[PDB]
This record gives sequence, structure tokens and C-alpha cells, in this order.
Amino acid sequence: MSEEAFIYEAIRTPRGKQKNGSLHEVKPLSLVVGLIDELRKRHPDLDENLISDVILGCVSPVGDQGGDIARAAVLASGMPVTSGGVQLNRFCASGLEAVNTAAQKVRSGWDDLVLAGGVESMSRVPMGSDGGAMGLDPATNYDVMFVPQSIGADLIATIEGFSREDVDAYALRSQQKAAEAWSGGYFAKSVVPVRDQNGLLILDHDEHMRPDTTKEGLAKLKPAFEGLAALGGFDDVALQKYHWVEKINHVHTGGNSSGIVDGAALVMIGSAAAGKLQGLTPRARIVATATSGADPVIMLTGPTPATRKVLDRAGLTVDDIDLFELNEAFASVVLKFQKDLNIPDEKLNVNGGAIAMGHPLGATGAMILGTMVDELERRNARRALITLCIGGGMGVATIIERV
Amino acid sequence: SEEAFIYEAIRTPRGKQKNGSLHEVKPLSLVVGLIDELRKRHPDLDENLISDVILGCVSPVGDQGGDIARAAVLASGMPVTSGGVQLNRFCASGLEAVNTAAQKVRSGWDDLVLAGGVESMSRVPMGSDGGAMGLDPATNYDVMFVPQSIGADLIATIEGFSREDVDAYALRSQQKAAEAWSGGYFAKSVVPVRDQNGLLILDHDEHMRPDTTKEGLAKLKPAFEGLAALGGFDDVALQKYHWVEKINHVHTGGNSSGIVDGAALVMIGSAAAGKLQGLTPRARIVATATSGADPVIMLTGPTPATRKVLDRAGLTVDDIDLFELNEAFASVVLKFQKDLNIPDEKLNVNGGAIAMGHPLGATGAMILGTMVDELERRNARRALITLCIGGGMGVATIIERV
Amino acid sequence: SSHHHHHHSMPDNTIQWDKDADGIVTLTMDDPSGSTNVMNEAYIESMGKAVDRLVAEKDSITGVVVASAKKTFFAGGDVKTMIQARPEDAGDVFNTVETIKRQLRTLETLGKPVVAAINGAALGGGLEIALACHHRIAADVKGSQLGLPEVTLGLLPGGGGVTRTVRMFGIQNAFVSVLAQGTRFKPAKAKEIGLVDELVATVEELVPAAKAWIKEELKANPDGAGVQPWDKKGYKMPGGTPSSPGLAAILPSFPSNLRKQLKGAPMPAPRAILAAAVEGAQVDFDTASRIESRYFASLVTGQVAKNMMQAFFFDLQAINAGGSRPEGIGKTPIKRIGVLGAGMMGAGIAYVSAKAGYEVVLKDVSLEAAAKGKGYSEKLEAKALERGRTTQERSDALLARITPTADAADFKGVDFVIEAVFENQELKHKVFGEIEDIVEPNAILGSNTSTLPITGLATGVKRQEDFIGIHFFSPVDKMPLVEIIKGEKTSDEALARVFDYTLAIGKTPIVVNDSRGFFTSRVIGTFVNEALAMLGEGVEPASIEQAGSQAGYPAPPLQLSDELNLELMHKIAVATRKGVEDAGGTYQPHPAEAVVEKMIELGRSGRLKGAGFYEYADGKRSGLWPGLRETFKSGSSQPPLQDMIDRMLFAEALETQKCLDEGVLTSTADANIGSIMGIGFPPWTGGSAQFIVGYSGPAGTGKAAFVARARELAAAYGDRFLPPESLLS
Ligand SMILES: Cn1nc(C(F)(F)F)cc1B(OC[C@H](O)CO)c1cc(C(F)(F)F)nn1C
Ligand SMILES: *[B-](O)(c1cc(C(F)(F)F)nn1C)c1cc(C(F)(F)F)nn1C
Ligand SMILES: Cn1nc(C(F)(F)F)cc1B(O)OC[C@H](O)CO
Ligand SMILES: Cn1nc(C(F)(F)F)cc1B(O)O
Ligand SMILES: Cn1nc(C(F)(F)F)cc1B(O)O
Ligand SMILES: Cn1nc(C(F)(F)F)cc1B(O)O
Repeated sequence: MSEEAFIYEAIRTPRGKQKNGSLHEVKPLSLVVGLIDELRKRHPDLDENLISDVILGCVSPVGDQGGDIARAAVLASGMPVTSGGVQLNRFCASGLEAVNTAAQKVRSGWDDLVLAGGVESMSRVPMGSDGGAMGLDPATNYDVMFVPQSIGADLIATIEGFSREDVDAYALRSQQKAAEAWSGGYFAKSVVPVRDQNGLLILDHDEHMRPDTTKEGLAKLKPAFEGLAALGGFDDVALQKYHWVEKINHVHTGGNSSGIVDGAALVMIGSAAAGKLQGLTPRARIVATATSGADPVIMLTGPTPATRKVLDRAGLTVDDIDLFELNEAFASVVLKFQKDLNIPDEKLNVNGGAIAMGHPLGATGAMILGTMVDELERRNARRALITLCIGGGMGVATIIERV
Repeated sequence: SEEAFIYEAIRTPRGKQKNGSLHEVKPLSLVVGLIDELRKRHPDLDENLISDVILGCVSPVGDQGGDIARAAVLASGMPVTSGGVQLNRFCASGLEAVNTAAQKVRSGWDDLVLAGGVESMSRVPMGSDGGAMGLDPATNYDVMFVPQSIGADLIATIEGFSREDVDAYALRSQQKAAEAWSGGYFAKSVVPVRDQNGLLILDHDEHMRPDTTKEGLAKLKPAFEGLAALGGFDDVALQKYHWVEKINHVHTGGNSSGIVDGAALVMIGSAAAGKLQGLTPRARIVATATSGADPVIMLTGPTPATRKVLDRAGLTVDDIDLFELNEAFASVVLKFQKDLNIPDEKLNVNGGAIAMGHPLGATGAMILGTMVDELERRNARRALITLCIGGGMGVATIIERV
Repeated sequence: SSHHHHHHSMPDNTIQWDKDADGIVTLTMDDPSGSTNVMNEAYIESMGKAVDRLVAEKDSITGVVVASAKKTFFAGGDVKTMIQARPEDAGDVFNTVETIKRQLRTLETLGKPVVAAINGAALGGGLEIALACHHRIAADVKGSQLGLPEVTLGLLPGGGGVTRTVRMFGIQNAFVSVLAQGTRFKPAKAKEIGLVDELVATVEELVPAAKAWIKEELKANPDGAGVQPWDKKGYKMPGGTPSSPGLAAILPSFPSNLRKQLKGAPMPAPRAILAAAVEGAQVDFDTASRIESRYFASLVTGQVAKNMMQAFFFDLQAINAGGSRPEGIGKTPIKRIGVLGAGMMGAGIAYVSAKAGYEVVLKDVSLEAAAKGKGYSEKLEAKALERGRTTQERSDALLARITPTADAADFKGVDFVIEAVFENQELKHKVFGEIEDIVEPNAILGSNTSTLPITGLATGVKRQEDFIGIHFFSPVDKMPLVEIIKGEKTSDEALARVFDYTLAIGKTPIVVNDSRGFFTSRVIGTFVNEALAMLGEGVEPASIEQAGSQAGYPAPPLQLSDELNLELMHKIAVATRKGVEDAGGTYQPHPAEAVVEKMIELGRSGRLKGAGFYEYADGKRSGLWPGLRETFKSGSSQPPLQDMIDRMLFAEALETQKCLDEGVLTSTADANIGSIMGIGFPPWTGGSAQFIVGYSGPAGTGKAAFVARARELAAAYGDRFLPPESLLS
């Protein structure tokens, strides 16, 4: 609880779309190596032997993402063999868990400088490719009453009273703020364009974005998790636990849910001595982290107790946080989070979110963390809180302070 | 700072690969059984105080995909706030989970954490998860991928370990594992696996061959000569180690780690957490460290990792009472013993993976708990646990009995 | 390792051995202890002896034929053994089915063809024996059935049925079509789905056709003779294994779909079948078979299987044997039936009576109404043609026996009357007065009645000896119980004639002594009133309906209350208030009566009037009434779901005990089967009486645990849950 952990760099690739995406031809190992080489470009005299570990989140560590992709990135990029490399999977919060684990490894005093982030090429390795101890075990699947994240989001909208127009209004809000952030140049220094082995450009923007989105177009979209609940019977299973609810209002579509995209993110985290030894300017400080959870089946109410726990841990309140960043897995989860904690609208996902730019599962946590490092510096604000809902029913939150 | 203590350290028996007792048992069930044993030992434990469950797993696919740590939390009825994360650092995944749990406790942002690993190699074989290298010839070609087996034979060639030398260590491991079982050393930590009706499935380490003879070990054929020719990995290895003319293939199934199924769990928490829940600490995590060496030999990572964890705790070899290095291959342990001049009667004193097996993701937590018991049995003070890793990595941990 | 049930230190012999000059061994199963081959201790030792001999003489044996000398092939097991298996006997249960399957596995890997000569019914272990053979031939004879129905008893096919049907059809088709519901198949449909390979017309052709197939198989396929598909190098499971990408995408939806079908009811057998099926498809055949044994031991030693086995093998069999039928009476064949009333009840009674073969005269006030009553049978027969069950010939003869009329003279020559008009005593008096003289002098005077005592209805006819209550349940074509009510002047011969009529139309009878509400209507009243009480207390209606479905009922209680009509529930409470205040006392009003009147006051008295607890549009149910939550302030009371479930189950169980105390019922067999088939008491309980002796909760098991839980409900919800003295000491 002694060594303060600092963020020195936080970069990410652009997010390529699922259908006819620009990054579909790019191996997820190449997405990480490109970010490693960018860190070298910004700090050429850095002694990489001081880097003691590389922690990458990855929700589907199979195929191109199997065999400890973090260690593969270490060996492929020519980093020292002493730099380790570990893959971890905590569903949607894997990217932020890698950052938090790196920060906690620094706080323990037994690691000095760590790379953290995530990688997910969902166009090459789709969600569910890794099978699953739950889905292959009907005896347990039957008992825990497994219900996909999507039905829980519709259930949250049903319970909280969020209409189809309410969630589509937030989706339009995310598209507008993501376009304003790209036009204003907020992402110019942290989105590292992907290039091939000849230096040719592959992708330099978040191509899932639809900046010309309208209230009228969103209302025409069909609810996307309606045939999932009918053919799978997940509606009836959800209402067996939530027996006071009669019918689930299916409001979520492809336009108000997170996008299926490819991408990676890297964060350099180390102690103050590590920054001074290598001449690195600290950009922010990891104030506190927290892991919690809430009701399963609903699956997505986990970020509420995790935020209160990280605020209680840092001795802060909602009023002390300048920027709130919650992953836009589904619009109703953000609206529930905003309603529970009374988050001011001007502070919540101010540069857009996964509805506009995409949700590359294993990398999203580190992407939205780096987004808040940039926005605190741009606004000259002080504190930001970053959190993500998780599958199974858990949550992860992190507080950072600009330095 | 906040000190990290070990309160419980248990493991399942290790079932063999061919006609194994645990082949019918899902790896999720192996973890839940250990969770239920922790409850039997502390029925008034407030599980809401448990903030995470960190499991190592090298092949997280199929029965082991979908964050098996979270699945164990939900399957066992643990609170939904108890987390659940899977990690993979190859062979040290089990010890990395324990070390990460200890560092989470030292950071002050976690109070009580379950850590360990699970690997059902008979159901999910090694390499089932694909791999970012084998599917990428451009990077496989550049990093010079050579299987850990050939690197072990290469270590024996460079260091001058004969076939009789590695077989002599294999016999030593079978004897000490048999002496540990018959002596009752493992009685309290090995939790027999039972079915849904309470019927016994397995209560001992099947892979053990306690009637092993040095004549019988010499009759075995080198397991990795067929691998060396079909893949050309011998030539790839000698292109880097160009001063070596020919690799002496000394490793067999009798002097290499066994492919087995198993799981392990360790309860780690702060002193205030153990005080608040009525837990008696068994050992303290003094220091952890990670390093590595060449990724073509691959298995020389333990030496710098052990050297690093000793400098970090302000200790040397003569301060350590017991050394525990995973018996992935016999030459790796002999190399380790030669480099750091480890006394013979301090090294893997209760046998190792050659006798009992190497359930990849769980081995680090198994041998960690194996030292927790042997320190209390001998009333000794310090123990150092370390493992070689795929890709050329290494992890080490020093525990102190309390 | 052994083929035998004992390997230390004496059963009979049930299998005859015959080896022809060609080396074909014919095993003929002929258990001397009964008319049916059954998986008893004698069979296990007999098959073990035969399989040992098959291996010992393998050099002189070319093929095997498994046959039966009974009218059936093989059906069932020794139930007294399974029902007594305690949780501590799980090791012996496990070892027993492992021994049973070790015999079939050797028969299956003998290196030579084995053919099943299925002469009759092959049910459960009988089909499992056949599935161990390499080729199955069935004789298409009437009455023959093939299936694995052990899930209906709370068990699973633990003799290889799960493992082999999954290898044959894949996980999804084997579970849905064969295992989950234990579907029985006629020989023709069994061959269509692949459960049987060939058909023959008569049983005499079976053994010759089997030996002919063995001869041709050895000549045409000598390399794969006696080798099942799953024992070959390139075997590919239909629909894929769980690791195959196509099936792995939908496999997480299988438990949720099962939970949808069961509506959350606590039936562990389908869950165990799905687990054994999927887990078995992940491993080799022998490992899959051992997993199947473990899940089978979980069900046998469980309480639910003991409830279900008790209801079928002991209660239902005692009823079908004549347990409630009086002793001395013989037969009295019925020529012509007279149904009074052409509503859904009378038209349904006319359908099940004509389908069994009787001539039926269907009277109403007008021919227009009686014609629409026969139209109920026409539209049921129109759907039976399109689905292909009945033919075009038999359907025209079925409708031809229904004679719609309005003239009372058309009841000329009727020897069995079934009245089914409005629930009104003075109306029933008149309708029988207009009809008792036109009918035969020996005719049964039956009355379909829900609550009105039969003794009072009989005072409106001359021959009260032949007056009786014959209570049917809507819709009559699908509901299987007939509640026969014995009036005070009803003769023993009238009971036996209606008892035989109930069996003739393919329904199950119970005999009930005359009383208000009888058994079914009185007990189901405590079920609906308990839910209306919860609604008045402030419990959410959606939670009440979920509690009804998750308890295992076929219809949630508010949905059922809209179909019974609240005006009828009102005047039953008014009639019961006269049954006390006329005798000179005070009435104890059920708290549900206040909810019934508030709904009538609001003009929402059920489905007939267009609105009740649910809204109705276009003749279909359209969700709960939105104003229902404001009327009763729903959400103010939030008891746990298990309290709502227990309140409904305990109300009926306690009311069932009262009926046994008062003498309304004369056997617990009638109470269990009557509650299951009559009012839809959940099958997993084994009946509303078995619910007491076999109760299982977090506090314990048995009658003492039922009493303890009933006292928790009484202290928290009212004295109506206090147990009667008959359950105490
Ligand atoms: C009549 N019947 N025959 C079989 C046989 F196995 F012979 F094929 C199975 C059933 B059966 O289920 C009916 C089936 O589900 C169709 O509704 C049933 C009723 C009872 C009872 F005791 F509650 F009445 N118990 N069972 C197991
Ligand atoms: B064996 O005699 C048998 C059954 C049991 C158990 F407790 F598990 F029920 N224990 N033993 C020793 C046996 C088998 C059968 C049959 F019905 F054929 F399956 N019946 N018995 C009595
Ligand atoms: C006996 N049964 N089995 C199933 C299945 F296995 F397919 F899921 C469905 C039913 B069933 O009759 O539907 C209502 C139910 O019985 C009430 O709980
Ligand atoms: C005697 N018997 N046993 C079964 C079962 F389900 F166990 F296989 C079915 C019958 B039967 O329909 O008579
Ligand atoms: C009739 N029977 N008894 C058993 C028991 F309980 F002994 F295991 C199993 C069967 B069976 O497979 O039909
Ligand atoms: C009719 N049916 N029964 C099942 C189950 F789960 F019980 F087997 C599944 C379905 B289905 O949706 O086709």
C-alpha cells in the first residue's frame, strides 16, 4: 500500500468493424506489436529490461489469441525475454483488470514497470469461440439460470422504465460526442494508425462510427435479441428469477448496443522511481481500484457497487469526480448507472462510447482508461472514474488523478 | 506494508492421462470440490469478504473456457461479488495466481482472495487453445520456436547430464513421493474427489510408479526423438546454439513430467482479514519475482527468477530451508541444482511432477501448498518455490512459516 | 469386471439357450415368475450366465438373436428394489447398473451380429436391451410400444438408453424426441425415427428374419459385422459433438429451453438426462456409460422418483385393478348413451363416448344447439385427420354414432344417462323428470356435477338406486379422470357399471362419498382461494402466477380463476355460508371472498364475461389487467417465492387429509391419482397425499417435516395451515 503507481503512456489502435472491417486481415498479435513499437518510437532510449511484465486482457484466448498472446507479443516485438507476459480473462473488464493488476503489482513493490492492456479481434475470433465451462455443463447452466447480457439489458430497461426512445436517445448522444471528439482532434495522439509490413495504411479511424445517425434511423432498427430469447427461452428463465416482472420490453438493437470490433490497447504503468530513471513524464496516478458485483441473470448491474467501493476506498464522493467513463455495452446499463448515482449528464462518457466506436472485449477497459487520461489533460481537470460491467454479474472500477 | 498470509492450501489428487480416474470429471467440478472443502474447514467464514478468485489455466478452451474462475464462483454458490479471473502464464500460472493474489493484498485494495489453478489435460490437451505462434509462421519462423522437450535435452547436452543422471533423478522423485504419501505427509492437503452421490472417484496420485527401478527407467525410449525429426526442431535449436554439434536425447516419459488432471486452491488474505474471520495463518509471502532466459532452451528461466526473489527479500541460498522446483524435465532440476549449488537434501524433498504429474495451470499452486505443509511438518522456516515456463519465463516465491 | 451381481457365496433362470447348426444362438427370455420379462435379480444372473457362455463358445458362434416368449418383449424392473434404495445405497445402485451395462457391452462387442426380435412391448430396460443389439426387427402387432419412459417415473434410462440414443441420434434429437418425455412409439413410427430397423407382419416371422439378416450381414459386411457405428474409427455423432462449432453455438440454449418447458418446476430427472447426454457426448462410450450410471443413482435415491414410482406402480395399478370398485358385481354392457346438454362438457362427453364405440344421443333444447355440440367432435376429428392419427374410415363411423336431437323421445332405448346442464338442483330435478320414463328401466342416471351433493339430486327420480354422480373435467377429450360420487341411496351395482364405463372410455376412475365439493372441486378451491388471498394481501400478480407454475401446476391460479368464473366462486361461498348459518352457527369466511366480490363489483368476473384478472382480446388471453396492481396495491407484500409455492401446495395437501379424515376418500391411492389427473397437482409430488409422507424441505423430510413447515405457514399466514390431529401424535 506504499508505492504509488503512475500511468506514463496510454495508447490504442483504431477500432475496425466486424463486417468488411479493415483490421480483419490483421492478426491480433500484430495489433499489440504495433502498439509496442509506438511506445519505442516515443521513448527510444528506454531500457526495456526494466519492464518486468506485460499483462494483456483477452476474453477469447483461442486461435490467433491463444498460447498466451502477451508472451507472444513480448517475443515477436523483440522485447527482453525477462519481460514476462501473461494473459487474463475477466470478461468485459479484462482490459481494466490488466491495468489494475499492473498498478497493484507496482503498489506491492515487487514490480517496477509494467505494460498493461488488452486485445480482441472479434472479426477473427468471435465471442464464444473459447467454449465455456458454463455452457458445456447443463447441470450448472440449469442451476445458475444463465441469461445473456442482452436480455438483462432489456430487463434493466423494463424494470427502470427506460423506453425505446430513451435508449435510442443515448445512442444518438454517443454518436454525436464520438464525432465531436474525432473532429476536435481529441484522439490524435492516442489512436495509433495500423500499418502493414510495408508501412502502408490499413486503418486510422474508428470505422464503426455512424456520425450521421438520426432519431428516425434508430427507431427503424429491429430489436436484435428477440429471436435469441424466443429460440433459447431466455426470457422465461429471466422472469423465473424476477418473478414480479410480467413481460420484458426488448428495446436494444444494433444501434444502441456496443459494436463488435477489432482493436488493442497498451498502458505503461510504473513507480515514480521507474519514471525518473527512464525520464518518463507521469500523466496520471492510479488512486484506487475496486472489484465487486451485483444481481446475476441481470448480469449488468455490477458497476454500481464497484463505483461506490472505489469511491469509499479513495475517500471520495460522486461530487469529487470530474469525468465518469462507463463502457456502453448497452444503453440501459449507462442510464441505470446515471440514475443510481445521479451522475451529471455533462460528465458521463463525454467523448462517446462503445455504441459509436465499438467494444473490443479484452481491450475496451484499457481503451476507455486512456481516453480519460487524455480528456483530463485536455480539460485540465483532476479526477476521473472508469468502470465496466462484466458477464456473470461482476464489476470493476478505477479512479485516476491527473499529474 | 500489508503482509499477505496463506491460510489454506489444498489440492485434488492428480489423475493420470490414460484411463484416468478424473477423465469423467469436469475441471469446473475439480475447483468446486476444493471450494467446498474450504467451507467444511471454516463453515462460519463470511464469503462476502472474499473479493476475487484467481485461477491459472494454460488451455482455457472447452471445459476450461469462459473464465472458469467465475464459473466456479457461480457454480459453488459463492457471492456474486467474489469476482473470478482466469490467467495464463504457461507452467507458472498456478504460482502467478498466488503471487498476484498476494500483491493484491499488499496493495491494500483486496482483503481476502482465493488463488490457484486447474488443468484437465485428459479432457483439454496441451495446445488445444491454438496459439498466436503456431498460427503465425512469420513470427514462429523468426523467434525460432522449439518445443520445451528439445530444450530440456539440449540443457542435458550442454551441462553434461547423461541418461543415467536424469534417470537417477527420476528414481529419486518416485521414492520421495512414495515416502511422502506412505508417511502421511499429504493426508490433510489432498482432498479426494467424489461424484454427485458421494462415491469415491480418486484419493491418490495415480501417475506415481513407486516400484520404479533404474533398470526399468533405462529400458524406456526417448519420447522426443520422433518429435525432433518430424518437425526439424533439432536443426532449429542448433542454429542458435551453434557451438553444439548434436543434441543428446535423454528425456523419456519416465524422467519427464506426467500429463495429469488436477486442481489447487490457496486462501490468501491480510492479517486483519484472518483476524476478523478466525483464521490461523500458516505462512507469509515474503517476496515474489519474475524473469526469464532464452526462449529456445526455454527452461532456464528459473535461475534468474530465483536470484531476483532472493535479492528482493534480502536473503541468500543458505537462508532457505527448502527448495521446490517443478519437475518438468529432469535436466532442468539438475541444471538448477548445479547453478545455485542447492543442497541435495533440500530440493523437492517430497517428490515432484515426474512421479505425481504436472497439471499445467494448477502445478504452481500445488507445489506452493506442498511447501506450506513440509515447513510445518519439519518446523522449518523458509521455502523457495519456482517453476520454469514456456516461452523462456520464470517465476519464484519465498514463503515463511508462521 | 464381472457379468454377475455377486462374486461371493440363489436366483432362478429366465433365458433359454439354443444354438443351431449354423452357430446362431437364440436367447429367448421367458421369466417363469410372471407374464412379463422384467429387469429383476433373476434376469441379471440369467443374462450374465448367457453372456459368459457366448464368450466361452465364441469359436462356434456366428451370430446372436435376442427374443422373448411372452406377449411382450421386455418391460420394466423390480420396483420394490428401486423405491427402497436409500442415499446410502447409491454405491450399490451404481454397481448394479454398471453390471447390467457390462453385460450389454459384451453382447455389443462380441465380434458378430446380434439382432433383437421385438415381438411386443419393449419399454425402458427392454428397449435398452434392444439398443445393445446391432439390428432391431419389430412385429407390427396391435398394442406394441417402444420407448424409454423412465423419466415419467423420475428416473432415467440407466441401462444405456441415454448413452446409446445420443450416439444414434445426437444430443438434441435423442433428448427432445426420446428421452426428455419418455415418448412411447408404435412399431411403425419407431422404424421411421430409426429406433427400429425393420418390420414384419407377425411374430412368427421374427426369429427367421433375424437369422436371415445375420446370414446376409456376414456375407455382405464381414468387416463391420457386430460393430456399432460408435465403435468405428471414423464415427461422427449426428449434430456434432459439444466441441463441434455448429452445436457449441446453440448448446447453451438447451438448459434454458428445458427450464422454459418445465416452467421452473422442481423435476430433477430431465435436468439429469440432459447433463448425462451432453457430458457423455464429450468422452468415449465407456466413460459416457459410467457418467450415466452416476446420474441414475442420483435419481433413484432421490425423493421425487420415490414419489413418482409410488403413484404409478402402486397407486395407479391398485386403482386399475379395482381397488375402489365393490366386490360382488359383474358386467353390464352398455348399448346407447344419453347426454343431456350440448355445451363444452356435454359435447366432450359425447366425443369420448363415441370414440370408445358407443352410440350416443345428444339432446339440448334445440337442434341448432345440439348440432353445434356434434360440431365439437367434427372439429376434433378434422384435426385428427390432418395430423394422420385416425383414418378417414374410422372418423366417419365415429361421428355417425352421435345423434344430435332436441326431442326427448329420442332417448328411447338409452341405458346410460349423463346429464351435463347448468349447475342448478331444481333444473336437474326437472330434466331428469322429463327423461327417467323414456329411458330403459335399468338405466344409469348419471349427473356431471361440480359441488351439489348427489343425495339431494337423487330425490327427483324414482329409482335412486341407479342415480350417481359422474364428474368430468374440461376439456373432456384431454382430461383423464372421472370422479364418481356415491350418493347415500346409490347402489353398489351402479358404482361398478360407471367404474367399468370410465375404464371403457380410457379414463381413470376414483370413488368418492357424497359431500359438498366432493374431492377435486373442494381441493382445487383451496388452491385458487390461496392465490386470491395473496392478491388481496398485496402480493404481485406476476409473482403469484410464477409461484403457481414453478410449483408444478399446469395452469397458474389467477389464469385458472378466470376460467372457473368468479360468479360461480361467489355462490359457492354463499351456499357454504348457508351450510353453517342454517345449522345454527357462525361462518369462517376465507380471505379470498373479499377479492372475488371486489372483482365482481368492478365487472371483471372471468373469461366468459370478457375480463378478469387477465385482459382478453380476440378470444385469447392478453396479459394481466393493468389496473389490477392499483386495485389491490400490489408490491406492498413481498413474501419469498417459496412461501407462495408452499402456501398453495400445503392448502391442497391439508385439504386432502381432511377428505381422508371425513371419509370423502377411502384410499390414498384415489387421493394421489385424483389430485394429479383431476386438478393437476404437480406430478413430482406423487399426489396431494404423497406430498405429506414424502415432503422434502430445508428443515427435513417426511410427515414430521410437513407438520413443522405447516406450522411455520400457520404462524405467518393463518390457522388454516395448522395440521389436523391425524398428522400428529
Ligand atoms: C400412464 N403412463 N404409462 C406410462 C408407461 F410407463 F407405462 F409408459 C407412463 C405413464 B404416465 O404419464 C403419462 C404421460 O406423461 C402422458 O400424459 C404416468 C401417470 C402416473 C400417475 F401415477 F400419476 F398416474 N405416473 N406416470 C408415470
Ligand atoms: B441386487 O441384489 C442389489 C440392488 C441393490 C441396491 F441397493 F442398489 F438397490 N443392492 N443390491 C445388492 C439387485 C438388483 C436388482 C434388479 F432389480 F434386478 F436390478 N434387484 N436386486 C435385489
Ligand atoms: C412432463 N413434462 N416434461 C417436459 C419436458 F421434459 F419436456 F420439459 C414438459 C412437460 B409438461 O407436461 O409440461 C408442463 C410441465 O409438466 C409442468 O411442470
Ligand atoms: C412395468 N413397467 N416398467 C416400466 C418402466 F418405466 F420402468 F420402464 C413401464 C412399465 B409398464 O408400462 O407396465
Ligand atoms: C429394477 N432396477 N433396480 C435397480 C437398482 F436399484 F438395483 F439399481 C436398477 C434397475 B433398472 O435398471 O431397471
Ligand atoms: C417441445 N420441446 N421440449 C423440449 C425439451 F426441452 F423438453 F426437451 C424442447 C422443445 B422445443 O422447443 O422444440
